[PDB]
Amino acid sequence: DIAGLTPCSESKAYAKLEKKELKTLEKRLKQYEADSAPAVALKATMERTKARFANYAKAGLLCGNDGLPHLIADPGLALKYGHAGEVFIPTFGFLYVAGYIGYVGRQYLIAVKGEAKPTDKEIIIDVPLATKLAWQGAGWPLAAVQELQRGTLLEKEENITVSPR
Amino acid sequence: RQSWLPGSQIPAHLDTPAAQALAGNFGFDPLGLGKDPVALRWYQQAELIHCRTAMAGVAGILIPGLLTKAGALNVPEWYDAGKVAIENSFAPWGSLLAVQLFLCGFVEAKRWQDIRKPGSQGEPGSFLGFEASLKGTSELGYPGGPFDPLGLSKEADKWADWKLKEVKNGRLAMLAFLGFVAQKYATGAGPVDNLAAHLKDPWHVNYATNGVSLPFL
Amino acid sequence: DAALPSWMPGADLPGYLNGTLPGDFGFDPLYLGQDPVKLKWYAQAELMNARFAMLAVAGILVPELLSNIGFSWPGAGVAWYDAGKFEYFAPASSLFGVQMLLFAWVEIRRYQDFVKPGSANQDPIFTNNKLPDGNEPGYPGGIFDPFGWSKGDIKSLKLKEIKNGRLAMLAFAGFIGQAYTTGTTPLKNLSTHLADPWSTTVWQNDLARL
Amino acid sequence: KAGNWLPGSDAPAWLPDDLPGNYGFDPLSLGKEPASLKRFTESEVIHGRWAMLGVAGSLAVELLGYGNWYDAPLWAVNGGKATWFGIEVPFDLNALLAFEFVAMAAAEGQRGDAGGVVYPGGAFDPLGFAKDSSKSGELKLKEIKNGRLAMVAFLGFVAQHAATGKGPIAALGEHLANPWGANFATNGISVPFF
Repeated sequence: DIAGLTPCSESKAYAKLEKKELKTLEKRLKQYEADSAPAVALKATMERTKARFANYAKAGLLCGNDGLPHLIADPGLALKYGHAGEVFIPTFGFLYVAGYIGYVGRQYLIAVKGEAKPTDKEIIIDVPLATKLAWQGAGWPLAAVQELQRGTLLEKEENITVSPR
Repeated sequence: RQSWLPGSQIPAHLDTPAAQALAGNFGFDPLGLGKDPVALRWYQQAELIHCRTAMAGVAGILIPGLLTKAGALNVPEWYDAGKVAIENSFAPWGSLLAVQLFLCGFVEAKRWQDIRKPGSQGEPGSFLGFEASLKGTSELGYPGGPFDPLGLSKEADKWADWKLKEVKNGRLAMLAFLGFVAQKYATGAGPVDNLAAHLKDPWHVNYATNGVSLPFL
Repeated sequence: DAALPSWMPGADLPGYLNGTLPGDFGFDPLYLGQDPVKLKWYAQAELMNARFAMLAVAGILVPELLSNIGFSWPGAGVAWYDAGKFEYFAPASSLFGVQMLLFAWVEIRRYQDFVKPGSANQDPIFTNNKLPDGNEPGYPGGIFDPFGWSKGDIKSLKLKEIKNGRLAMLAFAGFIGQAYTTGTTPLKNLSTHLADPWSTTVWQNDLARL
Repeated sequence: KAGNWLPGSDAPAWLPDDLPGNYGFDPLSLGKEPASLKRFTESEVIHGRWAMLGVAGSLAVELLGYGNWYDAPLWAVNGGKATWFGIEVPFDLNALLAFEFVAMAAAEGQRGDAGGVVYPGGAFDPLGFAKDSSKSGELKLKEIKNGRLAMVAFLGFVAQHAATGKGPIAALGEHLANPWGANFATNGISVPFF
């Protein structure tokens, strides 16, 4: 398909790698009993390996000449060939959680900056205020867009210190 | 003062006289998204549009679906009506969507300009004389003229009640459509089918037994 | 809050029901008539629903009563719920359209008189024909009362009308319920119950299907 | 005023009493502003005149046995020649659009350049039926009423054709033959449940 790759469900190297992993696990299992802890652990690892290979092939991932899955980062190719779950959806997921953390921290700093000793609140975290801001940070994109549109997101150039050039 | 949580502290931005004039004010804003008055006004417009659109869609899904259960109609499921309608149609879905986007963009742009400047659509000599009727009322999101032909908004005594019946119903519709999606991804049948299946045996046919809503059980 | 008749002797009835409307017994546990405009609308709604239910119960009970005796006519054995799929001189669609137009005319005239009393008492074609000036919404009179029955005790007659209307509304609801449960005409259910009332009750009949 | 569209209702204050066909019908308050009322008045008179011409043409073409109004331009869809009163016309669809466009553009431009004139007179009234302004108001009422009736009739023509398939004259004969069996309620699309 994309970049001359082949789907993992049809790649021979993919199935060969799965057989190799199951073969080394079975070889290690051949030295133990049939109802012992190492045997059960090795069988669980084998089942996990089989489930992982079947799930990766079911997801529609593309495998190269090495039999390993390859990710598609281009939004056009990912949305046109059903690869948005690799790099697109996790991108927006990270953006949401990262902006969540940044917005909560910024709100906490702005909240404690108007007190008597903000540094004291910076070393000794005010748990009730932090918990309230952490719960209220779910609407961080809407609140951030509103702050940017009102002009309260940035600080004026005259209020920021600079070097003597 | 009706509240969404008896005993909870109502936010200060939802207790102002301007915010209290909005329909369905129950002091529900835990995230504090309506702290800014401009943002609150914009979200009020968004909620009104969502309420009306959800009411129209849920009605178009429920009424034909309920009539299909009986012998009145034969309308297919909402998740399959698009394919059935586009099969014996005169245009593909792309061309239809393009025409729809143009027609919807025109009226949405006019509504957007009215939101930015109330009554600005009444500019003389700009809409072939129909601009006089394009000026909304004193409340944003509630225009008159061509809209509201029966003139039920002229009576103020019921006005405050009418708005309360529009937002609340709309909110319910907004949840209904959401359920329509979740049920589609949990049972594989239509809403009327799910209602009948639950009415046949509610103690065993619910979201606690679908195997999706409770993966830990 | 007076000596007016009540639906519960001793109970504290609401104050917005002062006996002005006919058949006022202070029955409003859900407080649906708190708003004066809503109560004004509900009074007309109750009157219209009551009159239509009275006509319906009469038109359901009379053909079955005449069918059980020697009187015969084209539609006799057909039930009230089966009269829709009957062969008439015109199709059901045509009759539905004709009645929708006629009812649209009379209902818009009634609504016009409701929003403005005395503004629809004049006949549009014949300017000489008109209704008397003294009138109230929901009580037209004039040509609607050619016998002059309203010249007497209008309060007692209005009380009789609202009572009979409420009874007929409950009767129509019972007709729907009996037709949905027993699947038989109401007079047949009455005869079945009159044969042996101790073994033919709603509890026994509904328990036999559980 | 000409009358009251809704008996018992008060006429709007923005509708002049001397306006022809003033029944006080304006629930949407479209002609609230005086600038819009003038344009809408001229538009209504023009629409009434065009509708009268269209309805008269459709009725005459179907009554004279030359097809209905819907099948008139069908000659230029499958190959043919237009015929007026049974006489062949050698003008194809391409030459008709150009000549009609030029003629209509010139006539409408001349009419619109006058500043929105509804009753020009003079050359348009060679018989002088409205020379005096006393009887002008009465005839204007007849013109606007006939125009409104023609507009309603044309809308009925289009709706009944899209609902049944036959022409206006054929639909009238069918209704006269079977009134209860043939109406809008029996077409199958006006009333869905029945």
